Amino acid sequence: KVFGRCELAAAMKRHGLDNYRGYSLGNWVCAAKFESNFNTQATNRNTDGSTDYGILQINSRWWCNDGRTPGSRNLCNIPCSALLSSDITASVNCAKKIVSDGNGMNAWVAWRNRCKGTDVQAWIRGCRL
Ligand SMILES: CC(=O)N[C@@H]1[C@@H](O)[C@H](O[C@@H]2O[C@H](CO)[C@@H](O[C@@H]3O[C@H](CO)[C@@H](O)[C@H](O)[C@H]3NC(C)=O)[C@H](O)[C@H]2NC(C)=O)[C@@H](CO)O[C@H]1O
Ligand SMILES: [Cl-]
Ligand SMILES: [Cl-]
Ligand SMILES: [Cl-]
Ligand code: NA
Repeated sequence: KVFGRCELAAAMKRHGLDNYRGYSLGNWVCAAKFESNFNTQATNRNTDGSTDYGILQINSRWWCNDGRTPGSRNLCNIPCSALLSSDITASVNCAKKIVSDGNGMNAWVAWRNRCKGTDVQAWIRGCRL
């Protein structure tokens, strides 16, 4: 599923991400745009052999099991394929664990390079929330 901007903002708010660990909703929408272009089916391969999955590009080296990343962890205890669903519950629940692990949203490279320090509130302008 390819979400609309305000459609995704409303889904993330319903799942408890607005101000989760101090990160306003615009931060999460901005990260999703630049990680995946709002596409739940996005996948990308890393140099080390791991793969990033879903709307928030969660990495199989640490967070999910895809059966082909040897010596990796599965800290969210889920198959990586679950992160590609049109239902974002699994991606959101895992993201809550990631952002609590010490580095906040710096775990998302595109957030650090394209969202951090910008006016992220603009990503939710005009949305009925
Ligand atoms: C969205 C996504 O998958 N991002 C990936 C990053 O999570 C990943 O960064 C590394 O993540 C792990 C786990 O969060 C980091 O380990 C943690 O580091 C903190 C700070 O030192 C420490 O408090 C935690 O104890 C420690 N947890 C564990 C289980 O070890 C690790 O430091 C991160 N590494 C770097 C260079 O930032 C990166 C790198 O694999 O990939 C992203 O895609
Ligand atoms: Cl915001
Ligand atoms: Cl959903
Ligand atoms: Cl933080
Ligand atoms: Na893994």
